[PDB]
Amino acid sequence: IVGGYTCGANTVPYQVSLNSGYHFCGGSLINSQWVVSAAHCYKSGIQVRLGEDNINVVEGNEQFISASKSIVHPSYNSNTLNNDIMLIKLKSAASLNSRVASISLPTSCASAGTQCLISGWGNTKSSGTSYPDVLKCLKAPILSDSSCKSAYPGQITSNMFCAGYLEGGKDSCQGDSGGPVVCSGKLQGIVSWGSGCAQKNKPGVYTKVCNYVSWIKQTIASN
Ligand SMILES: [Ca+2]
Repeated sequence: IVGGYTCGANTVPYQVSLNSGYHFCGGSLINSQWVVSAAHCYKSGIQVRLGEDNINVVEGNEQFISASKSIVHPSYNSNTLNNDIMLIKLKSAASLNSRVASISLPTSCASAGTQCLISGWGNTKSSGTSYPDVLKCLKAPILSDSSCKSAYPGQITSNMFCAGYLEGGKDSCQGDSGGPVVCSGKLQGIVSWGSGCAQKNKPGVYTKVCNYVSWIKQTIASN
């Protein structure tokens, strides 16, 4: 996250870290046994880390649970990033409380102008690299589809939205991928892609979760 603030320990209780020996992506806990992330975060051998603030220090609220199954969306296209969404089933159910909690799926899509919370452990610089150990947060609005398509001609599908600031300076970045965009207490987006981070006229692009609720519910019900 570039241009954000330190969230505070366990203030984003649905935020997960995906770990394969090191943090490589975020995700969101949607019930006691399932995490949603980006398809471009797929790899084998994922451990899901819940209850994290500092990802390099054991602070006492962590739960580390291995993945038993990963399901990339059937229509994911790695070249265009269309349908950039993946479900991960945990080997055992997480223990839910105030510091580890699920986030609700949306019943309707959010409109442009809605303010959302984006969070992650990704790079905090737009030029150069500095990775934080504690969770960073950013409040950002959903942008109109016309502004999003004007920023990224020929690249925005109906399964994507832009959020952030056309003036630059505040954005998600490398290592935030797969993490949550939460608006009015519902998961509306997944950190997906962008051209660089926090550049002028290049806001972040996010997977539009409301288009996937039927697929998520049907998949969880049968796996
Ligand atoms: Ca920790």
